[PDB]
Amino acid sequence: GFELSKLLQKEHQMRKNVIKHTSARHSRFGGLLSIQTPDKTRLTVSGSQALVDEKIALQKLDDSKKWNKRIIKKHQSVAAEG
Amino acid sequence: ILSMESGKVLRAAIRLALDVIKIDRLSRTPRDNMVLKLVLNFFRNVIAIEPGEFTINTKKSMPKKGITSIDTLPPNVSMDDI
Amino acid sequence: IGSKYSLQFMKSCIELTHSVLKVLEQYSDDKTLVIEGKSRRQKKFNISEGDITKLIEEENVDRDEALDILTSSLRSIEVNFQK
Amino acid sequence: KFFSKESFLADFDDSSSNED
Amino acid sequence: RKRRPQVKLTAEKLLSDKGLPYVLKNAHKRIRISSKKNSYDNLSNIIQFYQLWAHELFPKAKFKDFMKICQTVGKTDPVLREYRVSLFRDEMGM
DNA sequence: TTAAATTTTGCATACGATCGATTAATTTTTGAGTGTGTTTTTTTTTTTTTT
DNA sequence: CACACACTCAAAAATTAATCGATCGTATGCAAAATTTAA
Repeated sequence: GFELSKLLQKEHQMRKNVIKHTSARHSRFGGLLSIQTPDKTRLTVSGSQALVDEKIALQKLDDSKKWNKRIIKKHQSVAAEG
Repeated sequence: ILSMESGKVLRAAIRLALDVIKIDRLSRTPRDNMVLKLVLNFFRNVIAIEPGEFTINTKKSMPKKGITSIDTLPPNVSMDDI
Repeated sequence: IGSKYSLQFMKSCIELTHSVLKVLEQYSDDKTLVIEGKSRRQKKFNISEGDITKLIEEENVDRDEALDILTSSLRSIEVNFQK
Repeated sequence: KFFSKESFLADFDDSSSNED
Repeated sequence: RKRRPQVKLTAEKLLSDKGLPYVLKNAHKRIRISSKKNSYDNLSNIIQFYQLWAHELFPKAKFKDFMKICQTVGKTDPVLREYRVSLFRDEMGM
């Protein structure tokens, strides 16, 4: 129970850091933000937590892309041997 | 093997080993030492049995459902028994 | 060559290199780094049996294994920990 | 810490007798 | 039927006005490393300008993937290598 | 005082270490082509049975 | 009846590991000679 209480404290701190990023309102509560670089441009992100801080908005703009690079895998050839 | 009245076959195997062991070192035939090797090999089989690996065929493309499970267990056998 | 393989190989690379540097940093000031090395070109030496017999008197050895010692002393080198 | 084989036979027979 | 080649990070792309000349023009103006700020804010300020430069240059790839393809192009393209030695030679000439 | 032995030092040179240029497998994507599911039920009225 | 929705798939090409090739660092052989010692 001692180690269990410490694991729940660690889980509570990680859950608090997760729900910092979580929007306070619901999902359909639509918030659109236009960020500009000092080179004048308009980039639109959709979120409520990303409205206030720049880093969550830039993490959204990084995460909104659907193209992923190839990561080659060794395919775990150790299991082929007995 | 491990669950049948808490493994009396292990006591049977060590009794078959001490049938060999009670004989003197000079009077032991190599067949008796091979019986000792049989008992030690039986214990290494009892310890060494582990759950298998889940092998898939990668010639066809992976569908949208993907891998649903990698469980390789018999019905009455759980991970606690192994 | 570690980066291509799995995580456990790479963790063993971490622990092995840490152990290597920890056991070799103990000899940074003590300088005792005599090491049998592989010689590449000619290391042949014309032996002297007077030298052989005075080594026999020195370290109480037979001359066949003293010839072995005389050969093995020629491949001995020293390594630098900064290197 | 040497382990005797005759002690293992004696312990085997004794734990056959009563098992504690 | 060859319809289109999918775009990758190329030698003409780094040598544009929006690219590494943009870095030489504005990186010293934009990047500020201060001891009063903690290391998270300093590292995020390092990442932020390069992330906006990546999203202006090659928006198709994610930012870690962008750094990986920059590593591949820096190992591969020779025009980028002679530009990189030209920057160093021009600054040691002065 | 002068000539020979010796060990040191400068220099050329060949061989390995290491990064780089090229290139062949490969395997994921690449949307292209193709097979297939689809409107939609709706109270309203009649007749009968029990209440 | 055609219009989207989902399933399946020969080829294209980025990626990446493999394979020499050029260049640089280094150890060793060789020529000369400065120093020391002997007659």
